[PDB]
Amino acid sequence: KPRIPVVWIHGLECTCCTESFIRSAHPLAKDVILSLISLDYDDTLMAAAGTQAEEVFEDIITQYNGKYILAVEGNPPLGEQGMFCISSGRPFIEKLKRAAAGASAIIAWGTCASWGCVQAARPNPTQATPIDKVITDKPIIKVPGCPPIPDVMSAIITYMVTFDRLPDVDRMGRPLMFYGQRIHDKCYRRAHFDAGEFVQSWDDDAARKGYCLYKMGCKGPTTYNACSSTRWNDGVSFPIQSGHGCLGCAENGFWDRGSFYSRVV
Amino acid sequence: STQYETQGYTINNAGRRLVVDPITRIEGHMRCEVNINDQNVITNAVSCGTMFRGLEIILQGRDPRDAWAFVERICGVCTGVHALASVYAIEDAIGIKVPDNANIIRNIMLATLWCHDHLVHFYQLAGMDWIDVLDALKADPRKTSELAQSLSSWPKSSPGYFFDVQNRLKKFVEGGQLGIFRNGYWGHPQYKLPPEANLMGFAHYLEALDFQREIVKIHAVFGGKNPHPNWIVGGMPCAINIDESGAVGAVNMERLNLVQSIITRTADFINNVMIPDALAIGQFNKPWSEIGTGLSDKCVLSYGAFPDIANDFGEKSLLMPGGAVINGDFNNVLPVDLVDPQQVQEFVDHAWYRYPNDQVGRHPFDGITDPWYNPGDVKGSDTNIQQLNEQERYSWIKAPRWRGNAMEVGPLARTLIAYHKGDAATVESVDRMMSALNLPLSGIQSTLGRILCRAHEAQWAAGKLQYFFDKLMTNLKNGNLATASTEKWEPATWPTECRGVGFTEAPRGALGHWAAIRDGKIDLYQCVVPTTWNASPRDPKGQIGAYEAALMNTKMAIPEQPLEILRTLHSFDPCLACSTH
Ligand code: SF4
Ligand code: FCO
Ligand code: F3S
Ligand SMILES: [Cl-]
Ligand SMILES: [Cl-]
Ligand SMILES: [Cl-]
Ligand SMILES: [Mg+2]
Ligand code: NI
Repeated sequence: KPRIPVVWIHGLECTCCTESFIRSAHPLAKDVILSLISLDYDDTLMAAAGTQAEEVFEDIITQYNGKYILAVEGNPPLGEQGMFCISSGRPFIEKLKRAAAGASAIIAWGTCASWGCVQAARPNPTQATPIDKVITDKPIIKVPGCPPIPDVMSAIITYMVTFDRLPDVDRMGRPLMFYGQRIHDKCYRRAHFDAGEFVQSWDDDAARKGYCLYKMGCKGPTTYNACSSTRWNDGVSFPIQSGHGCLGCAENGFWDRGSFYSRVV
Repeated sequence: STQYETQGYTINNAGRRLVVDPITRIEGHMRCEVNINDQNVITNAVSCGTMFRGLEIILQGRDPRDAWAFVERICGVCTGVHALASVYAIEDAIGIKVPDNANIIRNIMLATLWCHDHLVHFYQLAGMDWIDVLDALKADPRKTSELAQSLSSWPKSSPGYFFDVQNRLKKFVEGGQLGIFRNGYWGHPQYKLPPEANLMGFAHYLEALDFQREIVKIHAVFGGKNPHPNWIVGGMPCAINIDESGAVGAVNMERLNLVQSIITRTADFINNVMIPDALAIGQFNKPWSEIGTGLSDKCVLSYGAFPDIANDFGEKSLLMPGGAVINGDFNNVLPVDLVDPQQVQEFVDHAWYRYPNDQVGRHPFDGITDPWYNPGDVKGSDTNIQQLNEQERYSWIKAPRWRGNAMEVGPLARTLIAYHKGDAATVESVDRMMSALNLPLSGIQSTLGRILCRAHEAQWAAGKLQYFFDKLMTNLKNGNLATASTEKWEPATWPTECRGVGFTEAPRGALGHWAAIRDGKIDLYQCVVPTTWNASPRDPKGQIGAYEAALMNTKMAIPEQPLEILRTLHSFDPCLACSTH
């Protein structure tokens, strides 16, 4: 009858991961929130602010100590004593550590929480640091992507609720179910790649026939995610299907792996 | 304590200090502090951005063609708008002209964002400031049906439906697991809707949470994915093929059919759910037409947006008007020039940044982003801010000014600019809306007005989606399929040194990206973003920004429960990751 408590916190972020979550088609995010979990704290969506929000945070982590899931969006900055991200007048990292201490497991949503993402790209002005480099004594499931696929986020949630267990993960902590294979291992343009049939400049005859984007800098060959199979926004598209090469956005440090338009090495 | 005069306000930090940190139901991290007098009226307001990432620093040395992807991640709520500003800026610097279809598709991307972002803001972000969710449990389902049916033709209005929604809420709350409703402001005297209106609003909150996911399928078709679609310098990567072999690998008739279906459904939802709800909030909350005016009767700013003539950013092309009003002189809408060093300038004397001289403002081509966390004496410590020191540096947000004036940006600002430039559709819409509420025009310059204007804009944008889609189809019927210009794709074709400005109207207001290119790489990249304007800290003259001004003079019923503060702040739709970047 009771639903599993979830605390969802936010560090340095753009909020793309919360936005992706609410795009879920099946289950609807509405149904996740009403029926599947108890989303007990979440800055972006919650009624309470300020002292009332602090009261909720403290109440949930105390009452459900050892029993809630901590979802983390964004990441802590280590620069300026952590004050590049301030929450209730104090470094965000303090709230991260408090929330992590009582969690049964942690979900690191997105490339921010998993790896660092854009704020960690050169020269990383704030010393933005992924969660697993700060929290070292808790199960952390990395769900990378900028943001991850909406229906992947919800499928991971439903798996944990339904099966009452964490998903099996690769050596980097990513769920095997969705991150076990590369974009290029399931890309519908592979026929063209293998035939040497490539887009050479935007909107050329090749582009208009859906040829491979390798020479346009596609990072599909080095990127693990579900975009070429599950696709995006209720199966409507994915980056390559709409004509742009994969940026590599699910991979650690993808921002600093050379120009998006330079070919994979 | 001190007291000084600015912009018709008396800024007085005597009296009780209240802190709201975190501000929730916004994007990102914000802190607000106020002082209240013995009458529980705000006499001082302090706006603080509590995050920074440093995109302007990270962009240095990047390939200009890659820039859009980095700056898109300034914000996942206004997702796409920074990519658009970026491709505009780089194209302006290099001297690139995009094909008509690329421009039309970009306008579709922006209009899609306006619809999506405004819808989610109304329900998921601001909605619970106006709708008492718990009070919905005391509604009569039949009376709720009667109310809904009196306001709209929307089909979903049966008593059984409202009973089902109410029962779901009842079961949700019954075990004590209130989730997002925990420790809310329910029962506050400023909640004025009757129970039936609360149930109707809550049902619509849920409908909107479901429906918003569909709108962004337009971004998925043209841009691959949402959040964070893809773009290119030179146009768009979504090559079109209607009637040739391999159309399966391109934007084809089936893909365009999907887009059309989403446009129709989006307009239907906005016009028949959001619009009547906004008007209803207005009807039950008329006193809020006189609260939170702030700078909206003094200084407002729009750059303008939606160039309908490809590569023409002038007044005859932009469908959303640009202009500035200062000193309450709405009879004289002034032209805005983003290259003019005496116009847009940013100050940091009250922000956590270093300038060689913090008493002067820097135009973004002269911009500096050198972070300097220096809060001074904050009644705690550097890592424990109990009270910001607003006499010195108190925010990660820079302070933009226009010709030295503090400005408000966003839907209300745009509406006022369009109205006073004499845009016929805007004049008709605004006059009709204020007539329906039996309020004078001045009632729009308020917290309630911000909300009404935003809903109006969602309706406008949904209409423009159809207009742009039809323009696209017209070109395709004439055999004009081009989506990218690549003449100047290669760095060897670029000027050795050049600079450009890209500008638009994001959901929250006037957006500019200023870019300087040297030797094939970004030498400087400076952003001034709508919430940077609105959430601005003070300048060397002590002039206050839009949020601080809007909060001034506000009565609070219950000081410890900041509902009035949240109402006014949320009415601006704060995006803090945007403001600080
Ligand atoms: S488009 Fe990218 S992922 Fe697909 S086959 Fe070509 S290189 Fe591989
Ligand atoms: N809308 C929006 Fe985001 C902000 N402020 C941008 O630009
Ligand atoms: S850019 Fe990201 S969204 Fe998928 S196709 Fe590549 S991992
Ligand atoms: Cl492995
Ligand atoms: Cl990374
Ligand atoms: Cl130039
Ligand atoms: Mg800036
Ligand atoms: Ni934003």
